Amino acid sequence: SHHHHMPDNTIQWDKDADGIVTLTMDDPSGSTNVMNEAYIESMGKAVDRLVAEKDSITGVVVASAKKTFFAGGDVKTMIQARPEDAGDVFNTVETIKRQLRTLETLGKPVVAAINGAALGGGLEIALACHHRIAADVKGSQLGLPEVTLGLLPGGGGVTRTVRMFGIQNAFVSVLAQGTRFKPAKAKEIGLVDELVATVEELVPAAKAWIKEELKANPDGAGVQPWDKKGYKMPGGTPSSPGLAAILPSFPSNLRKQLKGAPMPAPRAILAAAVEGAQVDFDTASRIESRYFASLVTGQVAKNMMQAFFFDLQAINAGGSRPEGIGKTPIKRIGVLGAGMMGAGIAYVSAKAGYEVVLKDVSLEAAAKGKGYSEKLEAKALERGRTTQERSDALLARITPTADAADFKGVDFVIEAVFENQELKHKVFGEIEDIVEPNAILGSNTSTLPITGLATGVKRQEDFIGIAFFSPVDKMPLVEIIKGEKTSDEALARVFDYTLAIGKTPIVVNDSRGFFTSRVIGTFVNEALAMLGEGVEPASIEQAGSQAGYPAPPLQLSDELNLELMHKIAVATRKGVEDAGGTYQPHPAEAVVEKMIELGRSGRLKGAGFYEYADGKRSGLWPGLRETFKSGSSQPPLQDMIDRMLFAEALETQKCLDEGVLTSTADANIGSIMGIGFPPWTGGSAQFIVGYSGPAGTGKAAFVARARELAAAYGDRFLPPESLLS
Amino acid sequence: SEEAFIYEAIRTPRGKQKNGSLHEVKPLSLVVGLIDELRKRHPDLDENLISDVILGCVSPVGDQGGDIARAAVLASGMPVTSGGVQLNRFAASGLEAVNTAAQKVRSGWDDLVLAGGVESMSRVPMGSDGGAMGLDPATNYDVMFVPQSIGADLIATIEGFSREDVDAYALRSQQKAAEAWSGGYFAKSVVPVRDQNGLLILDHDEHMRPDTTKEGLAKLKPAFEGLAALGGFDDVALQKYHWVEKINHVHTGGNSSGIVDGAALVMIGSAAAGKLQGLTPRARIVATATSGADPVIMLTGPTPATRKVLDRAGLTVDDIDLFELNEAFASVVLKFQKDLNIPDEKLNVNGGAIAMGHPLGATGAMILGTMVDELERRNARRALITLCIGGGMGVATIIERV
Amino acid sequence: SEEAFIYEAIRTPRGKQKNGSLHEVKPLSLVVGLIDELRKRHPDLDENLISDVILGCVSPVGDQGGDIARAAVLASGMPVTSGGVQLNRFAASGLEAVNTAAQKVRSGWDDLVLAGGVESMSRVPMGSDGGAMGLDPATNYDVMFVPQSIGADLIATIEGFSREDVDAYALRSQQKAAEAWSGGYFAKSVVPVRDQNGLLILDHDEHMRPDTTKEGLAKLKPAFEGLAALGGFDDVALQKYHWVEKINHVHTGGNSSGIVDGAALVMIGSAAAGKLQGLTPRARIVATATSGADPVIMLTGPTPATRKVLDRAGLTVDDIDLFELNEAFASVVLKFQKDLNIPDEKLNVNGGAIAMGHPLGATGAMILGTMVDELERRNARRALITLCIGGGMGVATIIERV
Repeated sequence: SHHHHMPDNTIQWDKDADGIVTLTMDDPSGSTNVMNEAYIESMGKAVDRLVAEKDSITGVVVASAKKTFFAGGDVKTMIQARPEDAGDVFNTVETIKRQLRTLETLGKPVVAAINGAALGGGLEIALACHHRIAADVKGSQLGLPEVTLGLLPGGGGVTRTVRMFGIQNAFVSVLAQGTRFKPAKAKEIGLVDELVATVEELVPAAKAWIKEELKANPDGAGVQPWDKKGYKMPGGTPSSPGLAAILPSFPSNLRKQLKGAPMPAPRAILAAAVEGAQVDFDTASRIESRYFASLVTGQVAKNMMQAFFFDLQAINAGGSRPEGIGKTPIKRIGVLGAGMMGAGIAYVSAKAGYEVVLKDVSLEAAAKGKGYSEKLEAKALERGRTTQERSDALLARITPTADAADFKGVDFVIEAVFENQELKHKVFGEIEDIVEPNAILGSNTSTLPITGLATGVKRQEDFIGIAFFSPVDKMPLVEIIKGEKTSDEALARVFDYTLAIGKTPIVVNDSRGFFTSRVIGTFVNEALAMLGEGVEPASIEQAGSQAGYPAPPLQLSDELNLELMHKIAVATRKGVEDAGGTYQPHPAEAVVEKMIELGRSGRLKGAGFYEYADGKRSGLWPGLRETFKSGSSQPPLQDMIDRMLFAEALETQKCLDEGVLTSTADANIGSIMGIGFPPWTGGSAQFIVGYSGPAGTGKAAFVARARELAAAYGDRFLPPESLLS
Repeated sequence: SEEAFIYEAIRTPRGKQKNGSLHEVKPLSLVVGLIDELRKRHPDLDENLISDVILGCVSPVGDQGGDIARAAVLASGMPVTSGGVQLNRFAASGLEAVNTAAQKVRSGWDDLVLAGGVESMSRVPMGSDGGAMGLDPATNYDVMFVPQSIGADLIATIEGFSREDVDAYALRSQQKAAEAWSGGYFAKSVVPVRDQNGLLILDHDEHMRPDTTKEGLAKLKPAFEGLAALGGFDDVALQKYHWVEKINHVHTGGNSSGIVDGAALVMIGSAAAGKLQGLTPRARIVATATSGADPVIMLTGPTPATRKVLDRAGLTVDDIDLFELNEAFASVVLKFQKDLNIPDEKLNVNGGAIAMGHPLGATGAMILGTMVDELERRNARRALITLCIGGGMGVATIIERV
Repeated sequence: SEEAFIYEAIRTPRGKQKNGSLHEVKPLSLVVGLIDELRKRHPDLDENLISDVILGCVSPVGDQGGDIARAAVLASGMPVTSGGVQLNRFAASGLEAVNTAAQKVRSGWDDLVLAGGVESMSRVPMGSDGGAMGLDPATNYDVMFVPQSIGADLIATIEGFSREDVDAYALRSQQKAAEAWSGGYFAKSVVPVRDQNGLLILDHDEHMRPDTTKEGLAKLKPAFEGLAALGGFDDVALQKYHWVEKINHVHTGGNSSGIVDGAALVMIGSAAAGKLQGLTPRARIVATATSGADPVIMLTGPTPATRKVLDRAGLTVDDIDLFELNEAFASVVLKFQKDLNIPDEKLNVNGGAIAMGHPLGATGAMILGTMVDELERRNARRALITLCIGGGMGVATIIERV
């Protein structure tokens, strides 16, 4: 069949005189074509009409009426799929692929006219056609990013991609990482066959290719290469000797990339790809559907759908933004300091199209700050992604100067000067009388409280914290710290600016350690405590990498200077004993001061937990095992993994209770894009309700495992009262 | 009830791979040639008493497919009631075929059984039969598959065996095997391979290099030829053994088992079967057992398999006179020699697969027959035979001279 | 000494070849699915007592290579000490794996053993492993090789079985198998195959055609599809049996065993092992034996193998309550039924491979478990199981209800 069982019709029918149908998809219930129930019923009615009228139809053209061609599917439905709904999810994707399979084996040429983006299920429809013509327009992306949500391409994506490129080329380049391609790159790898200049040339050219196909290749007209007799898969099948030699290394290399992290989506893609190549196409599609149903009904895929979709749309909508404030356009931007931060800040601010006044302690330092933007401008041209004419003109918008008179006309200041209590109040007091009175006095600050730093200016209502992340160019998160005297308009003025430079903002109330530095501290502190407990260092690095972190903790304790962590403990020991309370120091503080004593204080000082040669890390320090007697305690690895994940999760819940954050969307997104929390958990806060240990699944399972870690590793793992028994 | 005795144990000379002598000999002939010699030794034996012929073969494809044990029965003129079964337990296929043959005699349902193995690696390469562990990504990812050549380097890394330590053992194997041929210890059991005219093809384990020096072994490269040349397995093993930082690749082509052709046959039967056939029992099988350990390291199976055999036989390590473990990798033997403190005058006294070669399906029976002769030559009483099986398996066997 | 008892005997539904249900299921999963069900039936069983896992497989290539019995142990989460051996004795691979498992228990060196077989013929065709008898011209000429489909037509020609006689038996098999499913005789042993989500893939032997008529069987062509489509074998067989002038080709696709996928598992252990694990013995294995006859006719092995089992068990034909011979070819069963006068109310009472299919490596264990249930359903006492092996071999087994 072609139906699921009274929704709208999302497809318009149009036949010409020669017998070429133009299926224009126009979904009334939205601005883009989505693979929802309205589509399945509207596509099923269109597939049936093609078979009943096949005697007068010679070609088919699939077009779209929206901006984008076709994007994604119904995420609101896939996220609600319980494990008991595996039958319905299987039947739904089988219904969708059966429509595409009938469209394939129609014996008539079928062409797709990709005007805009073709992502997710959208590209899966284009792969069911015998020819694909796309338009080269800025913003058109063509890929299969289902793996980024814990899913896999279920609409024949895995089956047809492997059929076109083979197991290796399809899994590596298209399926495993959910890569999006420009219209020029898509044709270069084989996804798209031909390109055009404008979207107005799509439909007239797709039909002209059908008359060419019918007159030149009448037999092969409307027959895929894998539907022919003498078809041979590129790279071979799992039985041919060429592929069977390197096939054992496919799961091994994949585990090298994932570091043993519990992400079942890339594993399921590789199995469906290989198992699908061992049988025919229809059996491969059914196998593909079984694996897709296994991901949707899982827990990890819901954690990613919750964070990488519902939470990201909420931040770009303006959740943590005052909903009752208009728009204050920004004219000129002033950047104080031109280090590794001030240079990148001036680059992303000008790449959006804003005038920048970069100032530092000299005039030559502003050139090195502008030069770092030009070093990335070479890569912007060497990669051919920029215009080389308007892009090279964007560097003229930046005005590197040292005279404070250049800040005249600046309505937005971003102080990237180095961290010092008196230095910040001195530089800001020098520049606040030069810039406009309505200027935002942003200040990228590590852990110093804004409430104390805001006293260094007159208009404290315009003073705010705009914390970036190094490298500024690549990192997408901007942590906006709201001080006590910070006005709600200043939040909206910076919230708009962060969305203007293409980054993601979060709002943090002024607290000791803010939110990023506070939570990531517990992560490295739990690892340092393990080393002091007598645990082998290699296990700690494996525990961090297998948990899902991008960088192991001991490696991160060298990136972040180890002497920097010392005064972080001195400042918190100063913020409690001054209040009279007995300071209970973390056990990790002893391991730090022991390394500071031995002169190994991070990668900067030349040596830390690893050994460094000419700025390149080269293995762990051999003396580390003797100093801490590594090997005197071999705890279970899952206890190591759950200790680092629970600490950040438990610390995140305390940040929500203390008012540091507002919504859980800022916590999940902030922990993933800021401190590198494992994406399979869905965020430090989603890990709370999406925990899947041996004692159950959900918030209740968390508390039991937390109280189990408390009676074996310390009372610090006890859960707070907001989610208590 | 019945006790299983070994009456005969012969083998062919193991021929090298590159331009070897046995490359022209189909593996079916190697088994028939051994059956011809068992006939030449007992012309008055009633072959109808032989109820089964069990052969080990790890790659039963092409020349070795279609139940080669039955093909050897028909091509050699054996009685049609002699049966014939092929089985595969990786490297221990030859010893398991003897263990299965011994257990069939103890039950009483079989009277006299030929057992052994055959593997012509120069014609049917290793891994030609495909595999589910290595070529199905679902299970290759689930159970962390690592080729033996990396599981062996990991054993050396964990136990602290250096490149000099493993190469020192390889030199010991080349010598004792050279001393064995010089002393004539292999004269009565190694059956020379001949053609249809009677001309000689091979009469000695031609993979041996009796002039191997300690310096020549250090000049070799780490094993980067077959499956280890791929990326990934280096880091995959360290995910399981998280307390190990770096894998020390110490195994080369000189301290690993060679790739050779050959075959072996063992005649096993009950006491009344040998007396009725005018046979003299040369050894008795006391106990067999199967165990295993971590399949990622893949090569620590023999250690628990040996302790299980000694326990069932009611014996300890001191009661054994000769230890014979297959020399698949040097560190596997050194690991086995450290887990159980065993003197070198008892461990592989006549060399091993490092010098003479490792025919997969036949090695289990070959090293078994080696210990049958050395028990008589030394007039000792007991011997123990184990192997290191892929997938982390272990098979061990105790024989007793009669 | 020890007696070998059968504790469990399950199997999968046999799925057809052309557009079958189990075509998407890799043969490794079929075994794991059966191991999952043995767990679901005895959650308190100590799997460390399981010392070996023996599986039959006639084509151990690709999905079925690399010791699939060990792959099933690792992929299913069984203890690493559980071992795992693959063996091939052609069609009797499944029954020999049970016979070998039973003999290992009698010796006392193994406590509890899983046995069975697996064959996914829709993915790994018959004869994909090559062969020495059929692809080496030296031995193919020496021992006169004839495919089974011609050796079966010769049995009918010699014994005088007509095309109506063999088609009449095929109709009997289709009916008793349809009566068995209707009567629910297969409900407790046939384990439905499911996917990773729990959805059903197959729950019935879908090769069955319960509406088969006597007229529809006569409309079929003589078996000229696979190997019989070649010239030569017609005259080659008549050189051996010189007193036969013309071979009467009577076997078709309706009176020959179907080509299907499937798997089977049998749990065998000693008496103390079952009592210690809280298991109830459902049957006891009394005797096994291997014999054979002329490999040219290739399919008369079960007749001497059965007489050898009855003699060793001290029994005759009257002492048996149920006879179960594999339905590889209809004339093989009728030949077996004429050499020994056996009533049809005792021979394949629940249908056979003609209706339900013939998974090569697993059929021996499947028809074994069939007789375990039918012994309890009829409350009978003894049953006998044989098969017709290629190369003229024969394996027979007697079980006794407990």
